[PDB]
Amino acid sequence: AWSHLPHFSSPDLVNKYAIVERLNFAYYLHNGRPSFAFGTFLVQELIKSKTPKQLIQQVGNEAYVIGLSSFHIPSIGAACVCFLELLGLDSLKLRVDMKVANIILSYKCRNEDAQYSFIRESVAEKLSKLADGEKTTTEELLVLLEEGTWNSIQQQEIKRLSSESSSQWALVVQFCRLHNMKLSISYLRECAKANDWLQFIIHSQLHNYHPAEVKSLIQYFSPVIQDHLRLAFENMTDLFEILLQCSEEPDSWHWLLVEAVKQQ
Amino acid sequence: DLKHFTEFAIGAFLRLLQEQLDEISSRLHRLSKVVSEAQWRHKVVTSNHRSELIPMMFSPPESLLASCILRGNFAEAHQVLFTFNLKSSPSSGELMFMERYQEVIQELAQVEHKIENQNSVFYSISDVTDKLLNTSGDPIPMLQEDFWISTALVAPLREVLEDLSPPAMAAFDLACSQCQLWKTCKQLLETAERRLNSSLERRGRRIDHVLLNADGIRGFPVVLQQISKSLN
Repeated sequence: AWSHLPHFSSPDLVNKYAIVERLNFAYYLHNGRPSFAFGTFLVQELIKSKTPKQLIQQVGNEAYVIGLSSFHIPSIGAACVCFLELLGLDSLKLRVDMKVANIILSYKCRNEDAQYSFIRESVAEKLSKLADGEKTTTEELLVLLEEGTWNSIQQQEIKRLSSESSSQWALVVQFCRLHNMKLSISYLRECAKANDWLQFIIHSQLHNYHPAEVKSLIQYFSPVIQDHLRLAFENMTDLFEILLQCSEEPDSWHWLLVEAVKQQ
Repeated sequence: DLKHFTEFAIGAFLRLLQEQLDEISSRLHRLSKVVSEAQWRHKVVTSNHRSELIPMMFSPPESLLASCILRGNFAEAHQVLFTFNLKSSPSSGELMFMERYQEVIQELAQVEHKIENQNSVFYSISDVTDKLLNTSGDPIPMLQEDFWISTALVAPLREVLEDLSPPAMAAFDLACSQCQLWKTCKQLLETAERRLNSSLERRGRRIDHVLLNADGIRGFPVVLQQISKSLN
């Protein structure tokens, strides 16, 4: 029963549908109004932030979402960085995301024929998927990163494993660590097949290659510079050996028998 | 049973509505007044949807102006501003900026490539800067510094806010708008630095550098100088 002559603002109906909104920080950020963005955000929310830690974390999550939304566009990325810095948090997650998406261009565009916008939509979907912590999708994304990185390295027309090679390759470790994924064996092998020790030493070192991986991948080099290496940092099937190394047991009467019962 | 059977409307229904209204013309004034604001809004609301329910069609004049700014279009919103029977919101200054800084950015964007090709200007860039920094007519609603403090309806972070530079609060923003040339970065930093110096002189306060913020502010001028020295 609409007794009162109602209009676009019938009081009872107006209450039934009073839905107001404030100029949320997305206005400035999405436009790109950095210092004003932070300042207006504080004006509206800092006092209003009855839960400063919780509200700050929520705003950071929003900032990360916003940034991830706009990989290609430059201005949005710069705004994201500035707002994160003014927020008071880390400035490496968003930058890592940006660098990864940017470097993924070459061997997705100069190798595949499609409209860049569909590629952008696919990349954004994959990015949101990664934000969900999709470990399998994370692995696929890093794999593509390696592939495109190899393509780009080749493009510059230099030796595939020189110094500047590692210089560009740093991001390979950077991403994997940043996303808490197992350090992928990227260039260690690529130098391992080529018999270049003074790269498997250094580049093993300056990222803290965990001691299992270096030894495990050591078995690719050569006949020579392989025995001088497996024993380098250590810390059978031959009767002249099974008995030579049988002077080590409790006495003997069980190592030989235990070894000989197993293999007939 | 009625339930058995259960913008184009914004045209069609309004058609016969105005048809009956004109036929009668050949309470009602109150009734017409209610429908007086519709078609333009109906257009504008359709213009709103076309830009991108009756819940969308019942936004408060504040929320109405909000949707008007949503797409970032000022010309269409101008009529809503004129006929909204209200002219009290910082969004007025926001429209000011959207109208001015837009062409400002276009001119700056051309100026950069022009400068490079000539090398293959600073005074004009500074003039474009002042075009936002200085207002020919009425002052920009954000042009006031304590206008930010005006937005404060009140704390521990008030002192943090005392580190703010509203005159630069958009200046650094615009420097990040699209500044994309070497000397262009140099100037877009140096002029904003002049603005910061003017802010401090207006501030009349010392640089409490050691004044670390417990709430989690990393330093407005501090971040500014961080970027400055990093560029250096």
